[PDB]
Amino acid sequence: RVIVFFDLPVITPENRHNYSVFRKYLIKSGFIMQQKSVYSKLVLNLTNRDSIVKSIEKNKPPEGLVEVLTVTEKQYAKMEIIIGESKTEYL
Amino acid sequence: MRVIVFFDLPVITPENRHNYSVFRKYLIKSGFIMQQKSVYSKLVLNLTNRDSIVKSIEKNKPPEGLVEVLTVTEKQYAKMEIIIGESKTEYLN
Repeated sequence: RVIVFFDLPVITPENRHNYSVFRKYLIKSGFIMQQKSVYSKLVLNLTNRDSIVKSIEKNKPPEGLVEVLTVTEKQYAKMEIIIGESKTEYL
Repeated sequence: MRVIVFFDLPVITPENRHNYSVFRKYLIKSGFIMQQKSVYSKLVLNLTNRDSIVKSIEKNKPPEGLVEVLTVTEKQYAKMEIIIGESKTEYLN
């Protein structure tokens, strides 16, 4: 499991445009949102992983930081989830 | 090992922004290193301490937002790929 998390400027309209362009690129590459600015994708082997990361490099935004972490599916399923308004209640 | 905290907190209102700084401060106080605006990490030398860290984050959680806590090896953390934004048509020094 490949995790892409990024820290991009959001001050200007052009910053925000550039943010949306990079997000759409990730979506277009099969990445799913885990939370804001954090996306993940299962990969079958490390060749596929390296190729994903190379494509991120070629499509990176003009400013900001993008980091790529690779973990096992077990490590990912053991992630602790903490939600502020935690209760589940229907109307 | 390393504990990575990914947080997605609202910043729409003044209360949201205050609570954002409170949580970030709690992470600093706790010895987490900022990695990105919304991603902090801490070296863990003893797996016993991991469960203690998670319980503390749970007790100190902000009133709204998503906090996800991932445990990875030192090697996975050291080999993270760091990609720096750059224009496709940047001038070179």
